[PDB]
Amino acid sequence: QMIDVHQLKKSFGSLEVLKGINVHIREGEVVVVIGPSGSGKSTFLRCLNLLEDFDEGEIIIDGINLKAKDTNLNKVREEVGMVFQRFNLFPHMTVLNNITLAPMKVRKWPREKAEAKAMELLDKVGLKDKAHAYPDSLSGGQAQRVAIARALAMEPKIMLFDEPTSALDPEMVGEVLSVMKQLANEGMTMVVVTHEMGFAREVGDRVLFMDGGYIIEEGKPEDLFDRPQHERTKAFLSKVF
Amino acid sequence: LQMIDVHQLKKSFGSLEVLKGINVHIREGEVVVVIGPSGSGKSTFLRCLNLLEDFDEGEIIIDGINLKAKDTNLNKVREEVGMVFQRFNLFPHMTVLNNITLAPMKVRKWPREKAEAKAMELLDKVGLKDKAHAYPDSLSGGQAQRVAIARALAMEPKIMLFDEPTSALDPEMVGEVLSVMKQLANEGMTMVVVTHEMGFAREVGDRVLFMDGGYIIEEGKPEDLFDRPQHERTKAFLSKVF
Ligand SMILES: Nc1ncnc2c1ncn2[C@@H]1O[C@H](COP(=O)(O)OP(=O)(O)O)[C@@H](O)[C@H]1O
Ligand SMILES: Nc1ncnc2c1ncn2[C@@H]1O[C@H](COP(=O)(O)OP(=O)(O)O)[C@@H](O)[C@H]1O
Ligand SMILES: [Mg+2]
Ligand SMILES: [Mg+2]
Repeated sequence: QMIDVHQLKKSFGSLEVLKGINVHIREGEVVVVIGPSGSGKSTFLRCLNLLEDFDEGEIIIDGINLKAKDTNLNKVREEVGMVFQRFNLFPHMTVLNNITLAPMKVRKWPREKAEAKAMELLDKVGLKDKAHAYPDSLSGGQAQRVAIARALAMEPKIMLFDEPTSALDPEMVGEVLSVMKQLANEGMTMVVVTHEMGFAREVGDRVLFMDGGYIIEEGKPEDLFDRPQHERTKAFLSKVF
Repeated sequence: LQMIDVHQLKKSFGSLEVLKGINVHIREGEVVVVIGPSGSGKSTFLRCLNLLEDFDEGEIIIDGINLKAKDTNLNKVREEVGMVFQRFNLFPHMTVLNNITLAPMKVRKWPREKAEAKAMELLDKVGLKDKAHAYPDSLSGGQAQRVAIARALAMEPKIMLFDEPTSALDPEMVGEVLSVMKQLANEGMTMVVVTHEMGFAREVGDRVLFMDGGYIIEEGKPEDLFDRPQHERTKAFLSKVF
């Protein structure tokens, strides 16, 4: 009941990007999403984060129905964090200020409280000493960890990841995946669009393969990667792994 | 008149002096390149000019306005001073087009129709009008940085600050960005550019400032400072990838 989607459809003009998506993710589940570009993976995530609107079907995030009147969108918005492939940081402010901005403005937390918690989070990602540094001095691996710390600072119940390490140098991937695994080990509800097989196998509860606007196949990590049942899945897997 | 005026500017982070007192005067139309080793205060200096950070001593005046003058007119400076960073220039949670129109609409009350109109032209100006409806996660470094520029220009600023806009790009994409900056320069835009791309400096730089440890060690026209450096430290820094 954490994330419930029924026959979701979305189009950009006369190009149908999502052609009827069905997904039901319960609290604590870690769902990995794979598939070629153009399959609507990001669009799907963007819909769950209220960053994009959808045409048909419906979405229910932890009870609250997104297209129902009443509701209150901004409440859902804040219990769902998101980490993108790139960016995620204000280059004009310190690491610390990047993390406390939303908790102060949206949760009206006094600066001292927000910072004490930011420091804690920064410490848990191994970067407490980067607190007063600006984003430019950080490496790709540190920057993405700060970006996760920032999304976590709002204390969300759902964490969305859109290829968080695909743009990183191989050496930087690990430090980022580790934080994600800890987040997984700690029971967070996660949806992760990634092509990092290792991560999927270790903490992924289920893998959904998206292609051409549909979820072509599902399964436990090793079942889908090693025993793909659909022809399209096998073809795509052999182009990546 | 003089666009940027900086009398013995000093900055300290606690008991650690970053800018040991520097003097700079940039007039309307000037392209000043700032080079120097890391940890010399190049970035701190830019953040001061862009009200992003506070300075201890000296004074600063951006187009008449004295940055720390009582009955403030400094948020009209913010709209006149545009800046592009090395990384993190765009919001990934929104489209290209929406990144560019966010400030004009918000800060200057521009009507959605108007804002998106000039935005499309700017995108065209950087060779990316078809990316108007794309998301940042799909662009290349070169493109992303050309869009970041278009974004800052959306506010029609008087001054453009660039903090190593290509230092994080693959050699292949460095060119398209410098080219967009080359263009801004030809059009008479007042610019302060921190870079290590000496070719750009030579071709577009009116003046070059060599910073080292919080001080401006050497100044002068590009060709003179590049070919015939007068100071040892300037020679030493320029010897790294000669
Ligand atoms: N605003 C838009 N207008 C038109 N087409 C769009 C728009 N946004 C995205 N698209 C296109 O629709 C499809 C969306 O794909 P996407 O959600 O990015 O899936 P993926 O994350 O697997 O690449 C792609 O073809 C994308 O380029
Ligand atoms: N918040 C801070 N506290 C202490 N030192 C800082 C802080 N921010 C920057 N510095 C230091 O100021 C010095 C100059 O930084 P900077 O302006 O970024 O130089 P460059 O831009 O030439 O690398 C460096 O030693 C940098 O680490
Ligand atoms: Mg995508
Ligand atoms: Mg710097």
